[PDB]
Amino acid sequence: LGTRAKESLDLRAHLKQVKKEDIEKENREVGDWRKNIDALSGMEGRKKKFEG
Amino acid sequence: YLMKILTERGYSFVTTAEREIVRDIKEKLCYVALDFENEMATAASSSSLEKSYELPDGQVITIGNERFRCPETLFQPSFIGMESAGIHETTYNSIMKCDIDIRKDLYANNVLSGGTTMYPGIADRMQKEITALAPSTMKIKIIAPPERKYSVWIGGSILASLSTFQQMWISKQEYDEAGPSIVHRKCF
Repeated sequence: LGTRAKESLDLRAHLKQVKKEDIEKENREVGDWRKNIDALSGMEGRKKKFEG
Repeated sequence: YLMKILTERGYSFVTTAEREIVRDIKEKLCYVALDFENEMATAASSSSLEKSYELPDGQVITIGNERFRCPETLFQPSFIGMESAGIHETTYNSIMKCDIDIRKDLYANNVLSGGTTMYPGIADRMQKEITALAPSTMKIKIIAPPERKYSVWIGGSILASLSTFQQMWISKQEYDEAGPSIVHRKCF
């Protein structure tokens, strides 16, 4: 019984390690943008839209 | 219609030359009422609306509630016997024929142009009407630039000044090859 429990736990732990290795590996892909605002109180362009 | 309702006070303009005088009266005096019934009730009790105007020969005239009844025809074309709905409801119908996903943008970017949209107080009446018709969540905004009258021509100048547009003209040799029916073709 102890041997069976040990082998089952070993297999489960090995699978969990294989998963968790890549789980911790590339977890920085969550870096994205937040798109805050600044009120753009300094835009003083001219009316020359020809490019559309 | 203004020339026809002025006859209710005694002023008769008939000649095709006097149509110009009635046009000047319309331009200088008429305005669009924010709420029609309240204005009709107010003009019938007080006299704060009666504005006078001097004809090309003297004999000043006084326009009463003809001021906001002339341009009201835009929102109730039943006045001149036309069946259709006003300019406040044909815009909403034109929007509702569009697809369901671009209605918010059209609601937010309603543009006015042309000469007749220069009546003082139309950009508020139209917004009130559309807000009454439209769903309560959408924001209704009416763009009314001060250079409304020449808006079409300014846009025409901008379009003619573009480099990308320079090859869309109907060149004369093309007309010589296909006749006047070239305009309906690719060169629209």
